[PDB]
Amino acid sequence: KTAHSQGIEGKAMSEEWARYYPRQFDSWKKTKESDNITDMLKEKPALVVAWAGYPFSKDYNAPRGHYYALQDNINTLRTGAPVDGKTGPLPSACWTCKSPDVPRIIEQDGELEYFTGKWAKYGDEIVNTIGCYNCHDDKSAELKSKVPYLDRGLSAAGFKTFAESTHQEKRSLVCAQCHVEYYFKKTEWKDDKGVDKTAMVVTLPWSKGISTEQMEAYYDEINFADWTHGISKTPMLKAQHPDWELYKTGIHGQKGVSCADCHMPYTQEGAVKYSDHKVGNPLDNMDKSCMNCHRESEQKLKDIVKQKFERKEFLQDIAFDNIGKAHLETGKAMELGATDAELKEIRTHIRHAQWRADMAIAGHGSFFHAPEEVLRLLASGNEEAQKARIKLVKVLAKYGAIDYVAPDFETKEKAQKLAKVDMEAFIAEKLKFKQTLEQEWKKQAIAKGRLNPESLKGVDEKSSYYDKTKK
Amino acid sequence: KTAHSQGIEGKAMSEEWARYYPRQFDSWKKTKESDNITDMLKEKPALVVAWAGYPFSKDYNAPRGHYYALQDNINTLRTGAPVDGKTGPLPSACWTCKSPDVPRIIEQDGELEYFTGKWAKYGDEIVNTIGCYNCHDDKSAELKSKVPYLDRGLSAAGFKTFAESTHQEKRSLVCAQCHVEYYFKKTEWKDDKGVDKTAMVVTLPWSKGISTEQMEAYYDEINFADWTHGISKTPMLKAQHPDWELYKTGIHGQKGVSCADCHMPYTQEGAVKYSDHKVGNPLDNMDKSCMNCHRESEQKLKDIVKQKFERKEFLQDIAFDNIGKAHLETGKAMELGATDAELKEIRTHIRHAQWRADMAIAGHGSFFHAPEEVLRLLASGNEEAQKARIKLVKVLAKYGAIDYVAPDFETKEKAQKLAKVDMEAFIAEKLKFKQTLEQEWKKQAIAKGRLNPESLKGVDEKSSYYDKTKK
Ligand code: HEM
Ligand code: HEM
Ligand code: HEM
Ligand code: HEM
Ligand code: HEM
Ligand code: HEM
Ligand code: HEM
Ligand code: HEM
Ligand code: HEM
Ligand code: HEM
Ligand SMILES: O=S([O-])[O-]
Ligand SMILES: O=S([O-])[O-]
Ligand SMILES: [Ca+2]
Ligand SMILES: [Ca+2]
Ligand SMILES: [Y+2]
Ligand SMILES: [Y+2]
Ligand SMILES: [Y+2]
Ligand SMILES: [Y+2]
Ligand SMILES: [Y+2]
Repeated sequence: KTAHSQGIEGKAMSEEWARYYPRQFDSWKKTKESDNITDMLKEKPALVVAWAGYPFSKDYNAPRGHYYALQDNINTLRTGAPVDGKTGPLPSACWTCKSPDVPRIIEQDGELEYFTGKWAKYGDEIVNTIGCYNCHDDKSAELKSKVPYLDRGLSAAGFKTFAESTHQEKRSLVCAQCHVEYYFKKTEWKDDKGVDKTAMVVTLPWSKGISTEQMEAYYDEINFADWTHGISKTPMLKAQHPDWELYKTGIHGQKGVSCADCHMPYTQEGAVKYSDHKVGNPLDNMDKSCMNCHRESEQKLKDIVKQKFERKEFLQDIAFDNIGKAHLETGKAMELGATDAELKEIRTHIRHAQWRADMAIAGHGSFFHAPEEVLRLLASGNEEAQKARIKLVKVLAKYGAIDYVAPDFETKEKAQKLAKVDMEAFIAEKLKFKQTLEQEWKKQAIAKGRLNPESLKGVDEKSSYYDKTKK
Repeated sequence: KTAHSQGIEGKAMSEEWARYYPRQFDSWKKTKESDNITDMLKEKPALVVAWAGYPFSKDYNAPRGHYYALQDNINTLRTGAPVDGKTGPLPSACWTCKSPDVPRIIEQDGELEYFTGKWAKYGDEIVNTIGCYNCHDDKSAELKSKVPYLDRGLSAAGFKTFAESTHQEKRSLVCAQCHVEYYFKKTEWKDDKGVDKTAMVVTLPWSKGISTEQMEAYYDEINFADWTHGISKTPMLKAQHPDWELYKTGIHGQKGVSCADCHMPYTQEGAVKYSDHKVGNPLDNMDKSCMNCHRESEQKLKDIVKQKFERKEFLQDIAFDNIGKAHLETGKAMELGATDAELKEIRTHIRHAQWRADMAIAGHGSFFHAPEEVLRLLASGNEEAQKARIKLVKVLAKYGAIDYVAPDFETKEKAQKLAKVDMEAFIAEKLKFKQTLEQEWKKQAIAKGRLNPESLKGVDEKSSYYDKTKK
């Protein structure tokens, strides 16, 4: 039993847990150190063509420290510029994996109500970032999954629920509350007062299993599309950080090595063992993260990972180049008057190509977590994309355009022009929101006592569209 | 110093070494146990289209035990049906990696003379299979490379020579005398008696380095082709078992684990350590071959290898399907009258596609030795093949044939018809050779005392074209 056996008042605010766990609080806060913004649309402008007609063609950066998750949610152009709790492009579900205020609100209002409405609905309530309460019971301090969709997905794919799993299983599943692929399943429901509502509910596409191909069958069976492509009008699927599913999968996952083993390694101090809560890049910390199970140099091992990264880049760039070309060639065929029936098989190829390639690259550690599956997926994706292009040559031929050359998209600017993204307009609208409604959120939350301004230190210094310089 | 410090009379005949090393002799002979013939043209008839116009479109089986190497050389349809020492399709170099009689003849007649003439030249001389004298000095019993091309290649690629290497390096290099990619470099020379000769000399394509792409540049720079494709008339490159180069490469090679560690593991008996000379499949022997360095089950580890194999199959089948189609589409474009200039870029793509995919699959353990490089290569190959096909669609369009569908090649029979291989004729001609000149070889060698008929026990019971049933 703990020094807080009856619970913690203000549990959602990680700082409340500091009185019991100063060591874990101090390392947890250090993810403030991972403050770099890598604009992935800038590195990989092919992704803009890929995501044409979708919010990720606006703004898409690489992950940084958990210290930034809530602010990044607010900052991304993907969440747009709500003017109140009923406006803005995105639903309430976008909060789900960013805040210990999520379980707080779910446990107070119910899952369906939580998943009902606009992201802006909870702006002055969902104010704390990735916190102790996302992973830990506030009485026992035991690892807990705080989100019901995870057990739902687990069961569906035949795994044990969180409660049913081993401790070593749990040390990965806590991560898997967030670090998995999801879709929003539009859900009709009735409240306590009898009103008709519609919830958009986080759903793990795991009921045929956790492989890319099994999820592909899942989505195909239900004829699901995340968006209709802005250039090719293909019914598209978006992969988002299938980190756990692919880790599963890979030799370390197979061997039973948990996420926490590399990302939260132990420091022994006599009778007391302590987990590093500074979740970051394990290569920054190889003695503790790797060298319990690996003999031989840090350096050789860092070089082996670099080599994996470069193999992944190689196949990634190929796949997304042919994916991009295929979308563009398809838009061209459309302009020339080619029919839906004439393009249906092409579009199915593009949908599958991109599903597989996105599933490979959407988890930023997968190139390491499951290198062979990653390469196999990117190679499989590219093959679908190439089959699309061979068929496209013929369709273009049929309409007099066999010599058509898809435009280039080697810069983010050129790519966003093709995708018809008025980023400037979006940034302007965004800043206005940050300057007005965002500050009203943070002011109100601080007044209500839901937010401690200590947690805002350097959290809002950078985004893909500004950089004050300091974070 | 050894019990044979002055050398061994009849060193080429491994049985001569038995008086000193009964334990190693007994396990060495046990590779007679690996007697299965897997006709790879039957499993993978796409390889017939790939090798159209080349001997491997006749006969190509998977490796079996070293006990069979010399007889398989004699049996393969690739060596055809010489009627004497000046006939038959293939040169003397085909003996090089099959027999301890090779170093014997090189050391007696010189490298250039050895490499001068037809394979049939040495039929009654090269009569012992893979023997102690291929790897061991007959005075010290120390590991030795017996072939000068290996050090030549080693130096060229910047590695230490055999003599310069560590013992653990040597325990892989002994294998690398044979288990590497090679080409025959036509070489003009003058003998002792002043006559003009031409040697076809085994050359490691390693002077730009040992990567697939480095060898590709090697061959491109010299405008080298192994054959001109029988269907597409592409200048082709043949990969042959780049086992060492790819192992190099892979995590085990990187970590310094030698071929001998898995393939020739140790048995400790007090003061005495003994290497298993039965070179075979290490999964048959996992306690000794794997479980010194791996904790956890044999079974999980066997399952992990199976999974690698199936990923390799998946990308292999894709690549060789598009390679096959590309050759066929190219032959079709030729029939319609397309020009060399119109096909040059296509052909370059096909040459590179197949070079890379063949380099991936030509070493039968590479899917395990270097799984990530294997997948990356097959994915790279397929991409070249797909680029070829997109360009081909246009060339076919230009000649009225945009709707052309390449024939299928899903059986060896169908594939050999397309490749114009009269296998029946070849088999008939072969049997005649085995029934006459082959038996004269073996009779004469046994008379001269170069061959002990004990070594022929069950060695000639099977091939791709007969099976007496017993081996
Ligand atoms: C111990 C289990 C977890 C592991 C191993 C893990 C791993 C990581 C890593 C390595 C990063 C990037 C950090 C960096 O750039 O150095 C990251 C970022 C992120 N993680 Fe986790 N994580 C875990 C738990 C969670 C949970 C439970 C959630 C959801 C509540 C979550 C949501 C996020 C988000 C939203 C980001 C991006 C943050 C940003 O860019 O601002 N993670 N995680
Ligand atoms: C559409 C609603 C959502 C929005 C607008 C949103 C926003 C973001 C942003 C801005 C990032 C930082 C990197 C980037 O710029 O992309 C991020 C990363 C992340 N998000 Fe979300 N999020 C949404 C839904 C979700 C959900 C439902 C989950 C969990 C089931 C989740 C989990 C994560 C995780 C684990 C990362 C870090 C790993 C990575 O980025 O690859 N997010 N999200
Ligand atoms: C400041 C907030 C946090 C506090 C006060 C806290 C507290 C603790 C404590 C007391 C332990 C046990 C001792 C130890 O291993 O150090 C622990 C371990 C652990 N925590 Fe946290 N934690 C926090 C944040 C988080 C979050 C957000 C996650 C999930 C993403 C998480 C996941 C884990 C994991 C996986 C272990 C390993 C436990 C084991 O080995 O069984 N922690 N934490
Ligand atoms: C399912 C459990 C795991 C999760 C959720 C997880 C999460 C992640 C994330 C989000 C990243 C991207 C970091 C970034 O670029 O922002 C990453 C990378 C990485 N992870 Fe994991 N990881 C898990 C398991 C593991 C394990 C078991 C290991 C070691 C065996 C490991 C080691 C690494 C390494 C070496 C990288 C690349 C370095 C980096 O980019 O940070 N991870 N992981
Ligand atoms: C970020 C730190 C780590 C790095 C960079 C790393 C690196 C590697 C690499 C490159 C492999 C080869 C597998 C492949 O091709 O993907 C491997 C295998 C393996 N690693 Fe890790 N690893 C790390 C952490 C760990 C930890 C914490 C454990 C133990 C709990 C572990 C145990 C293993 C095991 C058991 C294998 C399978 C090979 C074997 O049986 O020894 N690793 N690791
Ligand atoms: C210790 C170093 C070596 C290793 C690890 C090795 C490995 C192997 C393996 C695993 C096989 C297939 C056996 C089976 O089917 O179970 C094989 C076959 C073969 N090896 Fe080696 N080998 C080595 C040395 C050599 C040498 C020095 C030569 C050349 C003189 C050679 C030439 C061959 C040939 C020609 C075959 C195919 C034989 C046939 O199908 O009849 N190997 N080797
Ligand atoms: C063109 C001349 C040659 C011929 C006719 C020939 C014949 C054969 C045959 C019949 C096999 C058994 C498997 C099969 O049916 O393909 C084989 C395998 C093998 N040969 Fe050759 N050989 C030649 C040149 C070479 C050379 C020069 C080397 C060494 C530098 C070599 C090394 C090997 C090795 C290591 C294998 C077993 C590995 C594998 O087959 O993938 N061979 N060869
Ligand atoms: C019947 C013929 C052979 C005999 C009598 C023989 C003899 C021996 C002896 C006495 C040893 C040292 C003790 C031991 O480790 O068992 C040895 C080891 C070894 N032999 Fe052989 N050998 C034969 C065939 C071969 C062949 C054809 C190869 C090459 C393909 C080969 C490669 C090796 C290797 C790699 C070792 C390991 C030595 C070490 O660990 O340093 N042997 N052999
Ligand atoms: C360059 C050194 C090596 C050579 C020349 C070599 C040779 C080969 C050959 C020719 C095969 C194909 C067997 C067949 O299907 O006929 C093979 C497969 C295999 N080798 Fe190696 N090998 C080497 C290194 C290693 C090492 C270091 C390991 C273990 C770490 C290993 C383990 C295996 C395994 C598990 C297979 C697949 C099982 C099989 O098909 O026999 N090899 N090797
Ligand atoms: C045929 C028997 C063996 C099998 C089936 C096997 C299997 C594996 C596998 C699957 C990996 C993961 C790397 C990958 O993805 O390719 C690995 C890594 C590794 N193996 Fe092996 N292996 C064998 C023999 C050996 C031996 C004899 C040694 C030691 C001399 C060894 C030492 C290692 C090392 C050092 C790693 C790197 C991961 C680590 O650092 O632990 N293996 N092995
Ligand atoms: O948008 S979040 O799922 O990465
Ligand atoms: O023909 S031999 O090089 O496998
Ligand atoms: Ca999704
Ligand atoms: Ca070659
Ligand atoms: Y308190
Ligand atoms: Y990062
Ligand atoms: Y004797
Ligand atoms: Y075999
Ligand atoms: Y691997």
